Amino acid sequence: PASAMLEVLDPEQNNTFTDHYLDVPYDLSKVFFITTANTLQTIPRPLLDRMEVIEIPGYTNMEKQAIARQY
Amino acid sequence: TSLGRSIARSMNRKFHRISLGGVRDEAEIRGHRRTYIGAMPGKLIHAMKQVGVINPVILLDEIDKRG
Ligand SMILES: Nc1ncnc2c1ncn2[C@@H]1O[C@H](COP(=O)(O)OP(=O)(O)O)[C@@H](O)[C@H]1O
Repeated sequence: PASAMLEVLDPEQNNTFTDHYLDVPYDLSKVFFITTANTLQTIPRPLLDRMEVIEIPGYTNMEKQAIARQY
Repeated sequence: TSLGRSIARSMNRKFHRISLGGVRDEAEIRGHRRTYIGAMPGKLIHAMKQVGVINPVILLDEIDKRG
């Protein structure tokens, strides 16, 4: 279901998109998803083309101590 | 791939990339038999559906990378 969620990622095709159960035009264009990914190799190439990648380094024990104490 | 849009705009013909390479079987290029449950046509004719004309341009990406 790649194009099934490309059609909802892009707000232009949702202007009059009708689901197979509701069959009435509806504008799902005001949503702007921000997503998190665990693995990127398995993500399709067109999907990886339209998103910008941001990488989280990790954590240290010194930071973890403060995280646990304060949060 | 940008050459695809350049050529299509020169021709003023509709362009639609089709994501291949990651496929594994034959029943997805051409729709599997209607008898098997959940019969759906092949991705190709899906792209043919997406366009409203009989002469679009289709790009077949990275073909050089069980059915
Ligand atoms: N000389 C050039 N003029 C215009 N765009 C260029 C040129 N060289 C590279 N590009 C850009 O390179 C990018 C390549 O993306 P794409 O065609 O999808 O790559 P690929 O064919 O490897 O999948 C496009 O954004 C294209 O416009």
